[PDB]
Amino acid sequence: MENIQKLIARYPLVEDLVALKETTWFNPGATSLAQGLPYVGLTEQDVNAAHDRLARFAPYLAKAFPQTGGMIESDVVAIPAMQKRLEKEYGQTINGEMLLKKDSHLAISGSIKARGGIYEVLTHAEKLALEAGLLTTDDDYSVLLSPEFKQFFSQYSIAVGSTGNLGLSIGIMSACIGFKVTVHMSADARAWKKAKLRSHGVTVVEYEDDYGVAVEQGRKAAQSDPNCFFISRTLFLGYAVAGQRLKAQFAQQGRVVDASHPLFVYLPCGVGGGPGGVAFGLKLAFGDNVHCFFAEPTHSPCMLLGVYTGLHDAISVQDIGIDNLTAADGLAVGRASGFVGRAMERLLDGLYTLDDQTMYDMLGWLAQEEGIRLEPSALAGMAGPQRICASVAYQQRHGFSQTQLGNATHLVWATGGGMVPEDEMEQYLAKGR
Repeated sequence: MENIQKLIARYPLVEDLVALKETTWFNPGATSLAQGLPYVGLTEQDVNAAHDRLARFAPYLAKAFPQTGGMIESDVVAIPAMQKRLEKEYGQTINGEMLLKKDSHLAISGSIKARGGIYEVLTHAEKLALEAGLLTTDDDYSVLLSPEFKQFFSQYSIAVGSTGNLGLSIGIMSACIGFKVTVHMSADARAWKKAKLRSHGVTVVEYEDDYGVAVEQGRKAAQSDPNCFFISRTLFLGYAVAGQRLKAQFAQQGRVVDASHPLFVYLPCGVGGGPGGVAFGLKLAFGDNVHCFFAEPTHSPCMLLGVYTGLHDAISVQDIGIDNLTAADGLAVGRASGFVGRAMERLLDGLYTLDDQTMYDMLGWLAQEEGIRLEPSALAGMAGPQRICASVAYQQRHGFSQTQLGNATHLVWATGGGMVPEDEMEQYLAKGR
């Protein structure tokens, strides 16, 4: 009911959220890694294992995916021309050097969801192989291409309930390993994603009606098959691998991260999984010199909402009357992961929102300034550098000096749009100049 005004009376910011008004929140409860670590319940070793699993799979991935040293990775690129365009358009200096992480151009799905999805399928494939007696961790994993492996994996099934890039990632990886795969999808999903899945031997089942009881009925249907696996800490750990990989990319480049060369990362957020896991890996890798922020659409501030109020999964955005409708489809998630909120709160410097116009304008501007063409969701991070540079409160609370700031790296994490078909790109570009 109108008891939304009670929440506002206790948490004033909740009122800007309702007004769909662009908001920035700096977390007073951000902490050092040492102080923050306990609440995640994953170590550096859990993360080191994930890398080692992926290394072991490298000779496999390289042969199975010609593009993919067998690593599914993305470029990080400097974007100085985009950087001046933002200063000219919005009038706030961006100190330091703005960069773009192009997870939008990752193999298989052209999405951050590749990281988590692929790691999840690969962990499960490896597990079944090990237990069957077909493989040890000392083997060259190119063996999983053999006729006997293919026949072995085809006796097992993977079922997933996603309509997004995650389903695309798991579908293709699962098919390539050689599982029977069924992605359960809503009729709402874009035609090219169902086509790519099917072009790769995946079974796509669509639901006009009650995508939710279809999905959860599939889960129960799959529970009475012991050979069906139905799709998280594994996903989380999959994203978390991005941390050391980006550190390995800066060392190559000669890019320093220090108390005097701080790094800021701006991460688009839907339910929390992707950006949570990426934040965690970054924290292990760089420590208290990486300052992480989540970005959400004004029409979908689920995590900001949950972290600001301290409620987490207690509250949806629909509860306070926000309609959860946005051009950033893959961030249009009305309730945040409780897990990530609690696990990651202390490790997030703040969270902010932007609206659909800001995403479209910046999308057009990026293309015009750097030739890089992305989707709206992927622009979420782009607004962050100026939120940070503008706030002297935040700067002073974290002890940032003007010269630390001038040696800053601002890293915008692009999350999708590499595999957007031409006619959809024209749609995005036709809303901002």
